[PDB]
Amino acid sequence: KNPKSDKFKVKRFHHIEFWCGDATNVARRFSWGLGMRFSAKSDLSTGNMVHASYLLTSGDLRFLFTAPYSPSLSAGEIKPTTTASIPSFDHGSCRSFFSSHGLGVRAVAIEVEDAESAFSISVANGAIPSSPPIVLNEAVTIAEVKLYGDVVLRYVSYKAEFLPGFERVEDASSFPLDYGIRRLDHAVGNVPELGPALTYVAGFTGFHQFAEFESGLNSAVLASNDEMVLLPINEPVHGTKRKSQIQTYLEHNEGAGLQHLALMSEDIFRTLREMRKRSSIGGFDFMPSPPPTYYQNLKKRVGDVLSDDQIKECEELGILVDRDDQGTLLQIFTKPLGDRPTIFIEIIQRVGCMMYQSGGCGGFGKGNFSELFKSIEEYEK
Amino acid sequence: KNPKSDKFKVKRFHHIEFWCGDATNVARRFSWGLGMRFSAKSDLSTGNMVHASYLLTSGDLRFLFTAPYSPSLSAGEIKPTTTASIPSFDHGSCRSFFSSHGLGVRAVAIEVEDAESAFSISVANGAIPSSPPIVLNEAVTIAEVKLYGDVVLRYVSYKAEFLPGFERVEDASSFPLDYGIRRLDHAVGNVPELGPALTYVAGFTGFHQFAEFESGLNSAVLASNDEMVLLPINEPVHGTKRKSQIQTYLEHNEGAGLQHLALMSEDIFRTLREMRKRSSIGGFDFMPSPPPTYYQNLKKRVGDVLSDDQIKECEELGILVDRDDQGTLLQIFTKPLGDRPTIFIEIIQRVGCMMYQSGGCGGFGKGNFSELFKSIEEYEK
Ligand SMILES: Cc1c(C(=O)c2c[nH]n(C)c2=O)ccc2nnn(Cc3ccc(F)cc3)c(=O)c12
Ligand SMILES: Cc1c(C(=O)c2c[nH]n(C)c2=O)ccc2nnn(Cc3ccc(F)cc3)c(=O)c12
Ligand SMILES: [Co+2]
Ligand SMILES: [Co+2]
Repeated sequence: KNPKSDKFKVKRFHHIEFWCGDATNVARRFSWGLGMRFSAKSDLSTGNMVHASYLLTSGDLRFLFTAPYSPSLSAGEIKPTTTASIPSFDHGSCRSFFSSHGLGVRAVAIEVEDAESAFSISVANGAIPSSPPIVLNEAVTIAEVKLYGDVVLRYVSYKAEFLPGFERVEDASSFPLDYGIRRLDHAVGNVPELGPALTYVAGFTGFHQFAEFESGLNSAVLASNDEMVLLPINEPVHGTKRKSQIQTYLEHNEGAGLQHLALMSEDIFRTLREMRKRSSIGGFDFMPSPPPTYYQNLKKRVGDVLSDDQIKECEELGILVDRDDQGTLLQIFTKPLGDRPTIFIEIIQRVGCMMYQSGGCGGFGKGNFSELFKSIEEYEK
Repeated sequence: KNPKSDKFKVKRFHHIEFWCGDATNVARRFSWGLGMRFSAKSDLSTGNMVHASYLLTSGDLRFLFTAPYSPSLSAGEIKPTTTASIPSFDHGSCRSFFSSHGLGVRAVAIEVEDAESAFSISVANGAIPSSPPIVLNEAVTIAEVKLYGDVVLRYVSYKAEFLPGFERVEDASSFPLDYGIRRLDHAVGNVPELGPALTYVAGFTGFHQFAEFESGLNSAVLASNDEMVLLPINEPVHGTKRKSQIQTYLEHNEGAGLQHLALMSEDIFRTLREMRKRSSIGGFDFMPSPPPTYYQNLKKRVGDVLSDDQIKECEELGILVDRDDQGTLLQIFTKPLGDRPTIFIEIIQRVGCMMYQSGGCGGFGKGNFSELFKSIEEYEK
């Protein structure tokens, strides 16, 4: 059931912004590890005395990395005279965010028809304002409301490349890496209490609950009208024998925040081959692979969807598989992206639900919790 | 003239420690960009609830990257019960350092015969204490005094791998990169006033002035008895037509600090080929190359030391050349390592002064300032 209750017109995920202490080093690491090209910048060389911001792209996926300069460089400015390209930026907020959470996502940005309208309707419907709508060079409007913890939902709308004041990166400095990643599929938050989090976010967006089918979590997924903006939220389950990874997140993150970003690949086998080649030379590590029992049991569950060789290719790469009543999902998870056991990345590819592919085809892999347990115990004996 | 006036026995540069906001991403970027292997760690997985520290090595060169965890993880500890592997570490100091300076060097560490003695004699001779001597697992002693700005000189001495509490990194996670870098040759500080800086440091070390031969700087080099520990210091020259890069450093760094690290290569041609291959895929960029006039003028200055082909190989790679009365120096400079125009890296190789090679053979390239100016103007007309 999809009531299509969005309170304003939502298009697609637009970008994810990481708040960093040094944007250069994080961006260069992510670029190599994920095969994303350097495509725009806003920094000292473009007249920005406030923050350094570097944009990586792969397909439609946009990762923005931002860090503050010394406030002394801009101590003469006021908001009307600012050289910041992102007017919501604040030195104190950024430093407090990074010192509290370490490296993580500050903004989940979605493109909307009208960011001022989206902001107004949101706040009229309970959203906590974070940064009021601001029109950039009479061309782009940006506005921010609180999502959870210190994460904001950012609304971007265009009259009519990234943002005004960003410069396209010279192609000598821009190497065309590409491991097959194409867009953001979903962005997942961890909170202490799922109920109030859902009530708040669904309250100001009109996003609806996306229908699903002792693992440490309860979860629910909020979705836009065409279910292409997908925002799952987790809460921990306490008392379990094994400590909830959601609770570990909250402890090491100092509270709520973004847990993982799921990046859609047009060829998950190529993506994972390329990423795994680079794991030990500056890229990303992957969680320990499932035992071969898991892949033996894959014939009985998706043998009509994947060939024996395609299943073999999953086993070499550690890929996980789950299935809905409508589609099949291939997924795998990185180890945490930084020092803390907090944010990680999921790579996914969806098979089915062709109409274009409908959003969320195959679900989010909730069955792989059960299946991982079974396979692990099976392998032991 | 070398009076050999060291006030305590100094051996070699031991390591350089960067204070980071996320140690993982900086270390992975540096590892790929410089061809340094991951060789030890101290972090949550080793019982350290205080800081994440990752060690990269290439030959004898040791780069340490450290970042704080949430203070809540260790809020029950006291210094007698600390899980930190570096007892001088302080959350507040680290966060204040990184927010003030961005990514940069916190500690220049030298190995000495007796770190407690080195600390005591230093402080008796004007050194400002930073962290008192502490014996780690009855095997290693560490002590710190202020060097300049928020940079410390760290004394390490061994009774008898890195430090106690660090674990050797599993070889699956440890890819044996190597682009030819072998040791730290010198570490250079920028200060507002050279005179008082030199008087202070030479005062508590007994290090002597290493003899040299409108560029923005005055400088002088302090050296240990065998001149293998080399600590140049710069001050800006004001009023010039072109703004002093030393003054730009001080402004963007919020005061004094480490300007560059010079890393000796056993094969600078291989190092620069390997580093330049990776510049646009996660590694380091290099300063713009000299005009071909510079390389035309190289025959007249070092034609007895480098063949025509070896000079051609310098031109392809942008390498600079200078000469002493005793040796020849090959050098090149990276662009800044992070967001701010502050710290950078120099790659060097020295030819001559064989006895082992004596420290500082060939000087530090001060003549390349003059020669760059001449060559640039020559190329124009
Ligand atoms: C993250 C994830 C998803 C996922 O992406 C979503 C689930 N619900 N929604 C809305 C999602 O987007 C699906 C299946 C999974 N199966 N096993 N594991 C292993 C594991 C690693 C560390 C730890 F501490 C505990 C367990 C996963 O992490 C896992
Ligand atoms: C850093 C350096 C050294 C060096 O390493 C040392 C000099 N004295 N001592 C003790 C050293 O260790 C030697 C020769 C050089 N020749 N040209 N340039 C170009 C330049 C880049 C940016 C800017 F803003 C201004 C000018 C250098 O940077 C350069
Ligand atoms: Co997911
Ligand atoms: Co130098």
